[PDB]
Amino acid sequence: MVGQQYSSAPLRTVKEVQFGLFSPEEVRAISVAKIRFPETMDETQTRAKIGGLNDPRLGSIDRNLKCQTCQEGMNECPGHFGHIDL
Amino acid sequence: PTIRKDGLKLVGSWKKDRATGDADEPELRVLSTEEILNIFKHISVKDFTSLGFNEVFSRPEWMILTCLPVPPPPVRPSISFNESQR
Amino acid sequence: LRMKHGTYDKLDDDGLIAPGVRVSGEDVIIGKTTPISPDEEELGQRTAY
Amino acid sequence: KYICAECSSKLSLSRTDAVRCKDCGHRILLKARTKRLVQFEAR
Amino acid sequence: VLTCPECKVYPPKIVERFSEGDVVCALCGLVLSDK
Repeated sequence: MVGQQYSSAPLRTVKEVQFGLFSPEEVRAISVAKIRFPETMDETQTRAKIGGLNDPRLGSIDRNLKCQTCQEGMNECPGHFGHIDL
Repeated sequence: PTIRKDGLKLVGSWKKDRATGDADEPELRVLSTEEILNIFKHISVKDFTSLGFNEVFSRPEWMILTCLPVPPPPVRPSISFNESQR
Repeated sequence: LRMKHGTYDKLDDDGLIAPGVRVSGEDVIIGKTTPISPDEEELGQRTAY
Repeated sequence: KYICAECSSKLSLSRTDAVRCKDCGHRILLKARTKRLVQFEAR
Repeated sequence: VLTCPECKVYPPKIVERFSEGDVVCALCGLVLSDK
């Protein structure tokens, strides 16, 4: 009874932990926001700059707004990964 | 060549054969990361197994970074004293 | 906004409690207010007034 | 109301007045105890 | 916005219990958000 919500995915238990390494293809596919700017929050100083370090597509920690990617509160959003190209 | 490590750089020295007529002076050069990546990308599956790597999870070409994943803000939470104090 | 559950009644008009008052758990003895710029909003928590 | 720290002079200060004594000019001011005694119960 | 789903009163009356990590409606005593 954890999460204070209902989901239809079955409960299971971890049996193995197979380590490994990312391919750049995997880093690209997993990511949802290609970070591009060295700034976090907009010039209005009220919202985070889109494409910055604090892009709303990654998630939020605050308890008022919900994540743009999954539309869930901060107590249910795990967090999503960005990527940077070298 | 013979390879040594200086800080974060990997410097090689070519000891030319004495039969070539040149002096036994190993020419020094800083090895370029893209060349090493190209060399590693050319290795085969039997050498993959022999060295001690894996085809699916643990290729050696992946040991050199090209894209850097960015962790979500849960991993790096911002502490907000006030409305404009982050 | 974001007032504390403590009893503000013991505070004087100056915002400072006066000597000789039996304070107790979670009461307040100093009243401090912070002005906030209009462009700063607590993600919808703040109201007009 | 307030009270001075050296001569303990009786002063009244507003919300904008400078925090100083009129006679000695010191910068240390003390309050005055609640004139109306208030009964309490210790719980 | 956080409202009680049983009192249905606007604007909602809400008290936060910090020492218990809870948000509680001040009328029905219902617990809204924890931790």
